[PDB]
Amino acid sequence: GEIEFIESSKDAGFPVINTPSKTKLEPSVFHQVFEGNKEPAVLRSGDPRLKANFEEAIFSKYIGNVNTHVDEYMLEAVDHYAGQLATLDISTEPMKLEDAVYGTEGLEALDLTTSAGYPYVALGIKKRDILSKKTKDLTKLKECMDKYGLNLPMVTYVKDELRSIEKVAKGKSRLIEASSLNDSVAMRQTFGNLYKTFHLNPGVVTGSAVGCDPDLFWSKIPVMLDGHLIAFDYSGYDASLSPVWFACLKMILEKLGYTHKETNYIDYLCNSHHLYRDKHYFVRGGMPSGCSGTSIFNSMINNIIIRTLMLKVYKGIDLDQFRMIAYGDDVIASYPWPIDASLLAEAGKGYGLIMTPADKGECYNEVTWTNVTFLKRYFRADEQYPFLVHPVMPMKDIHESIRWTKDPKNTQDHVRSLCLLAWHNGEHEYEEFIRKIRSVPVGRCLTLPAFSTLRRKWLDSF
Repeated sequence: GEIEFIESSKDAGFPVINTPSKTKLEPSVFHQVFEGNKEPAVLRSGDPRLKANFEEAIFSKYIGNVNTHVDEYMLEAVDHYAGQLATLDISTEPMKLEDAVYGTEGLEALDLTTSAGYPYVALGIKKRDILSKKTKDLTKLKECMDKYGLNLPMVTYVKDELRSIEKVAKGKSRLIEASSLNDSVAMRQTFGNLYKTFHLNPGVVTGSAVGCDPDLFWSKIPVMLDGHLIAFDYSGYDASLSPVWFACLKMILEKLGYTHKETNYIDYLCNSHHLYRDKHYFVRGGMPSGCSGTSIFNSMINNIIIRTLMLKVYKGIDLDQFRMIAYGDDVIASYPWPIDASLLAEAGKGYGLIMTPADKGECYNEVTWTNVTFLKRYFRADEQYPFLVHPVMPMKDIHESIRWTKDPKNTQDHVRSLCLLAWHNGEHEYEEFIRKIRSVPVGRCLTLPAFSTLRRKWLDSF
């Protein structure tokens, strides 16, 4: 991805987008009880913790585009992956608008809490001023989409989240894009049925984990990932994507039945027009993280990429024996015979991708079911029910989350969430987590589930 042009918003008639000054993140009552190193991401240029230039840092993800045509390998990769998705029978028919907006099986209702994008953010208009959960009104919505139309710019926000010391100091805060409400609704109409099918079929046919429930899905991953494990990471996956990968995505959508006119919103995604605070800029390439189904589209492109890179390094590879599940940039995959992921990494560098060993590893050593992670969680079979696989979130990451809060009014929901992750670490680890929670008075006012209850409901859930 590449920023082709950047100007002051006022030169184009755009108002300044007023965007959060300080973080909503505050130390929680558990800040002193648990150990932790993460702090809220930098959101302001003057942050005293910055040891780098903030604006330069947040845009350094746009490392550029490799300008190439869709080559041999990409075509065979698009064909093979397409044929997998052919078996799902994804309807290319528009989703009817009340489904797309107010919810349906496989596609949650449009989030009424997030930004409405441009121009609503500039007019003081919130989503709850256009949409009502209880009335399911489409009257105002239709009026707005007719009024302001489509391909509106995107509002860029800095993501308010906990980050490491390294990333706070390098100012490498993450950027998410708010699509206009018009374009979110139009995109969920066009690809609603695709999002529904993917959400309802996580695994090795979709090559996608978007929407999965790890309490359930993780016992199925070892059954699907048959051979030797492949696993690695990206740096700045979303903004490293070159336009050629969107051409591949457009090709895969057309093989699925989408017309050229329906794939035009892949061009709205690839060549985007953004509003960040007082600046305004165009980007050629890169996935605008935060737009509609960017996670699904990232996952689809990642199926194209890995397949492409296998074809180019291992001529004679048999993609029919290849399995992979992707969540955006996060990949877990398998093949019957060993594969050198460092070779795949070098090849990806030729396509403008930054691939590293899995989990900040020093080298691309052998990935095992002991050390592999997915969605930051480890894999640990139950000792009593071996075919049952615990998703194990490390207690370090739970410790980091519990020390902060964006609203202490949700202390009960937040801590109970962490419990549902923490118990998979085992009963001794769990009761220590509970013990230290109850060493603060709030901890004793909370309804925390018991270990036996968690494990029972888990075993029963199957």
